[PDB]
Amino acid sequence: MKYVGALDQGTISTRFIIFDEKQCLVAQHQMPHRQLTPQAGWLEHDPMELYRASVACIVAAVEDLRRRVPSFEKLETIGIANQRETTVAWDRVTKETLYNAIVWSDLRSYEVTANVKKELGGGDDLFFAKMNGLRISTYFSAFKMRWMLENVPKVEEARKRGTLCFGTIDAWLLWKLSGGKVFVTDVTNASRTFLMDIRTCKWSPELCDKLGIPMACLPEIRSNSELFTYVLSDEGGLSTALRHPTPIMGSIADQQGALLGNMCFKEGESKNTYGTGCFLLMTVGERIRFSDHGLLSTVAYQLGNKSPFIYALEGSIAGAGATIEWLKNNMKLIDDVSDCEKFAQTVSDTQGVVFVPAFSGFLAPSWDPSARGSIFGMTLKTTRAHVLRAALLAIALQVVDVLEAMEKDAEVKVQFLRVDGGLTKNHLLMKMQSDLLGINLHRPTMAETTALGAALCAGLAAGVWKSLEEVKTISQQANVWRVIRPAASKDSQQMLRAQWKRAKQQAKWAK
Amino acid sequence: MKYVGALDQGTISTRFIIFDEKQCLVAQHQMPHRQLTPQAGWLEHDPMELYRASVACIVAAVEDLRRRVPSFEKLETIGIANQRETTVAWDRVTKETLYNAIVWSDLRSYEVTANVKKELGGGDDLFFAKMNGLRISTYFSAFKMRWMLENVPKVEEARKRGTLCFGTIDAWLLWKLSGGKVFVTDVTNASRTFLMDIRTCKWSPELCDKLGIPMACLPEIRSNSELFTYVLSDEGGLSTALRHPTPIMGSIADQQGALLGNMCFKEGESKNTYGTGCFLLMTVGERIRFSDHGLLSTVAYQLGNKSPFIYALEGSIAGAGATIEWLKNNMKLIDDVSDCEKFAQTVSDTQGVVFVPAFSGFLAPSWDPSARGSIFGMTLKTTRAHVLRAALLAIALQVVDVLEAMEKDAEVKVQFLRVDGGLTKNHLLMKMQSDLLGINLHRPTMAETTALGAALCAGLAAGVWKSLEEVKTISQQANVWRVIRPAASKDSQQMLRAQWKRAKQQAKWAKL
Repeated sequence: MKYVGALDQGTISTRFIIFDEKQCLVAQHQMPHRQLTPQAGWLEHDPMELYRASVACIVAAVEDLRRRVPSFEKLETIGIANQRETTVAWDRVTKETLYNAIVWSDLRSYEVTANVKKELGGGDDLFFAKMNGLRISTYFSAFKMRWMLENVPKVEEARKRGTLCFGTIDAWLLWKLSGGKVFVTDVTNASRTFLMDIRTCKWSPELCDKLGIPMACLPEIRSNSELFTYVLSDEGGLSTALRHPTPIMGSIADQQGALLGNMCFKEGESKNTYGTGCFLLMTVGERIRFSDHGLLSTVAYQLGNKSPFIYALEGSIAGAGATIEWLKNNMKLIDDVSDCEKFAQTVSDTQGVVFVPAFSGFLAPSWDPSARGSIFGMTLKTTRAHVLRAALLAIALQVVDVLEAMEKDAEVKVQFLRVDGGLTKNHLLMKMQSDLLGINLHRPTMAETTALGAALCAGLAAGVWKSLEEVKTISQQANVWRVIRPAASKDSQQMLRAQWKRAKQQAKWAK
Repeated sequence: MKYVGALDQGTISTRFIIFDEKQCLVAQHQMPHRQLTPQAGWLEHDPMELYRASVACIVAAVEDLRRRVPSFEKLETIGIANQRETTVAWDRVTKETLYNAIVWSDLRSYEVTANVKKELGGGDDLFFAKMNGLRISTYFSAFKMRWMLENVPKVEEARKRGTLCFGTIDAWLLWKLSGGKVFVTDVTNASRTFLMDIRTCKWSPELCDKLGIPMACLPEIRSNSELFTYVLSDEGGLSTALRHPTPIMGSIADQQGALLGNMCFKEGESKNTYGTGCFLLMTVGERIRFSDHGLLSTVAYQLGNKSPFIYALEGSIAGAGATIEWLKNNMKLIDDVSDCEKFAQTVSDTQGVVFVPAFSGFLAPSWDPSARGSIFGMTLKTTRAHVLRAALLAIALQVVDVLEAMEKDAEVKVQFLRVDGGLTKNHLLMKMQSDLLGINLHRPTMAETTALGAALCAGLAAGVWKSLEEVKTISQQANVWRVIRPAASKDSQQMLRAQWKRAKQQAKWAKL
């Protein structure tokens, strides 16, 4: 019996999962890391703390399994998945980090991004969309790298010596795991930097020159599924816990991992992860799709450097679980997160109340920075139950807008949606989502779809599994899907869609 | 030493107050009555319940006074004040009610009023405003009367017998107090029926014909301040408790009572009552004013049947204290009504959040039935302190809109605003209101300005006081006014006014 380890180095915590060759979860760990916020809107992580947490989770899950399963000796391979966009700077020669990791959601690069938009983009945030598939935005790695060159003298010093390494967290982890001997990134993570040509999947000399980031500072782009490195690190007792030489043969941007782990290999197959926010990705196959509605073009996966590059569309929503936390901690409408659903349940409609969770504006495909958190349609009959129901409905409606845009952009009708993340436990939200979309949702019982993604990449390259088709047969028995079916079928919800449109319009506020 | 009693038969409770000739409150009693809501939007009151509450309050306060002041023998006179618009139908001969009283805020007459607006107003709800000073609306008595002739067979049968009486609560109370012997109303109440010509203060043949209400079903119109009736009922032991023949010589619509009790007798002098809603009235003097901003023209007072008609403009706001109650009971954002102010206090601004309390639309002067309750401008940093502050600010801002419209219509700049009602206890609200208006507010420490109004009417007619400016000198001595001055003198006030304008525009929702 062969085993695949999967590391998931996320925003808030790290998890290590061990799967057998039947894709059964047989061991796992998990530890958080500190969320460092030195100023309003700034977020960074200690990069050595992330590596240490990764090591601790590997060591615990491996040693747990050895204790319970006498025949477990070694992992055949390991795959990795990581928080995207988050950017690390370190020195090739000294091997120290030259600053904390600037996290995807950090806002400190705002002036840098406005400067790019004005000076390079002629005022258009989509000016480079054709080349890299993205939007000029504080989210993407190049803007954090530029920030560091202008705000951290030691980074600028390392650049001038020719010893500066920039990388996403995949590159950082592979650097550390190899003991400083490999400098690579997978193509899914490279697609998130702003600096990769999305058509060729190679570094753009034009985007590197224009953002004043030398190509030589960047990792080598590889596929998701090939030898990255042996684990050479014995930091935390890593090498001795693994016992035998162990190859890292998978690396994937976390949300693309989830797309894989949800078995979304073909054109039209889609997933939405429901957490604090949402990440909705649709696979589009080998023909790239460029959005006409402000969505991202991204790489879904490449399985082997001989295989084709497979593309995705992606959109985001900020006000999902965040809305519920805000309702509890700031508004005190509810004493617990779980009361949202319980109280929303007690009414069958909102009596025309709509909640707009555009706390910092609307994202694509309703792009509008000026929109704010809004409530409409209240009368003296309105109760908190109606408002809480309205807040949940808004999560589903934003998913409807992203998905309808993706369908126009890809030219495909989505027949069902895979759904994961901890907010899929909200049964009322999932039914609302299904009723509004008019299609079934599929919720996996084995929840760790990102980890499974990484494991598939590694296991395919190592020959634990012999093909996608094999992977998908095994998954048919390992991971049962729960199906959520629409209750009223399609459009008895015409009224709510009109109201939702009017609401987004009248939420305009900040300008 | 003379004493004047004042009955205030309000929406949710009745009060009887006894005042001495120095206008000092020397006794009082209060009782609630049931708010009957048989379907959504319907509100009615049991008219015998209102009369019996009235009687009990008089009995109680008379008896307490006799105990504390042994030389008190009788009331010289009694004045009454009443919840306006509220309509009662009864039979002249059997003397029973033919239905509950349909209260001012009831909505059951909605279809009747839509039909009048369409068929008789040609789609203009201000079509008859120049004749009666009002708007075609469910608020006013005539629409309740028409509703009853169409929906209550007993009322229709009484009309056909020649025995049907309709009246406002003033008329009903005088009817009951006289033992069925007088059928009258004061002009301030009659101005709320839709059926009085506001220029002549007589029943309008045209408005009576067009609402299909026979003018003989209506009480005789009188002034606020003359002999209405002696108390002849010994229902509830009333006239036995009064002991001596006691004349009712004052009758005034409640909000107009409050205006008089606040000493607002001259052109430009205004008051706003803060409770569930607000009622803002400004006296305009003998020259009637018609609004160009959707406000009501009404009668302020007529003191004696020879004296002139004095006019007022009036505006209202629904989402005052109702907003605070709603926040507590429906939203559960607060456990106690007093937490609104306590939590709002903890912040100096709303970080740009605005609260629009147009739960059932906007009233004049922002008229818009499509607007709904709205919040705008929230970010993740928004707290309930910011939202509660925004809710209070909205009360003040709606008062600003009413008052600045009134000033344009009356051609007066208001010097100061007298303020009463139980929400004047919210000290933060009062300071917000002052800062936004940029004028002082005057809050009376003797709360009961409506009752005092009714007492003034009765006491002037009975010769207890000789004139309004005597009445006002005595009031300078009895009723201290607390003065709230504008502090925060800002152009952050310009930003909030622009935001408030944008909010009212974006609160549009219902399309009706």
